[PDB]
Amino acid sequence: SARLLRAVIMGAPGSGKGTVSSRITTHFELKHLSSGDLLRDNMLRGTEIGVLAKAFIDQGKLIPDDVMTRLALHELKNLTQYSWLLDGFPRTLPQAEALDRAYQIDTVINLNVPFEVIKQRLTARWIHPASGRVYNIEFNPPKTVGIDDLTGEPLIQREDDKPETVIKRLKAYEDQTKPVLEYYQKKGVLETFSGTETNKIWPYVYAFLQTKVPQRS
Ligand SMILES: Nc1nc2c(ncn2[C@@H]2O[C@H](COP(=O)(O)OP(=O)(O)OP(=O)(O)OP(=O)(O)OP(=O)(O)OC[C@H]3O[C@@H](n4cnc5c(N)ncnc54)[C@H](O)[C@@H]3O)[C@@H](O)[C@H]2O)c(=O)[nH]1
Ligand SMILES: [Mg+2]
Repeated sequence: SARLLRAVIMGAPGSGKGTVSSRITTHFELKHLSSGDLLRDNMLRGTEIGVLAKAFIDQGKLIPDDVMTRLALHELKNLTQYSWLLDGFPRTLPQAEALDRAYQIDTVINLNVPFEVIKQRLTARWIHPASGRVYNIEFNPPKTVGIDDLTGEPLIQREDDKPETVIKRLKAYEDQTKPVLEYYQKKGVLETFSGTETNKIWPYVYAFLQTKVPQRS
């Protein structure tokens, strides 16, 4: 690939962005950058950013743009040499306009999944905090319940996956992030995939990406 790919994946919370991203990075030559993993890492490390982020995350509110754009642009500049997949940034118009001043996004993958469906999924979500690996009791279950397959350490549930917080996160997405979908639609780069199951969507995402980025061994 002479030109490195710059891809974004977007969708309402629980639509499967991180799940699809793990499949993409498994099959395609690109690096996955997750804002949420990055924020949850900053909370473990106790950074300035990590401390102030906790209050927003735990209430289902978007972290201020100034903080998030600086964090994301800084991380991206470490990845000039790779094709990358941005997962969870941008979430607002200022975040999307800033990203554009730095990079030319090739393609924005939009997962359109029912709110009722997604609401139920986040109820059953479990994660391994150190690695960020994601599990569900129905769809991607561990071999033992509540225990990561490898470290054997407790898998946990995000504090933001409580039903009251899920409602708040969905409304924030509707109010602040959907305008970003329209921004990328008018720029000619939005590719939307609708479904209720990741496994019914993945074939189309897979075929679509074959047309944009090399495959991985
Ligand atoms: N039954 C079934 N299950 C399936 C299926 N497919 C997948 N699943 C399962 O469904 C569950 C959800 O799948 P997932 O892949 O992990 O979902 P996802 O779409 O990535 O959801 P989230 O992580 O919740 O995205 P979201 O936008 O809320 O979070 P995040 O970036 O973490 O942001 C979190 C907070 O951090 C801050 N934040 C994060 N980014 C910010 C930004 N750019 N600006 C400002 N703030 C930002 C904000 O406060 C935000 O609320 C998993 O258990 C998975 O196993 C299926 O087909 N069937
Ligand atoms: Mg995620």
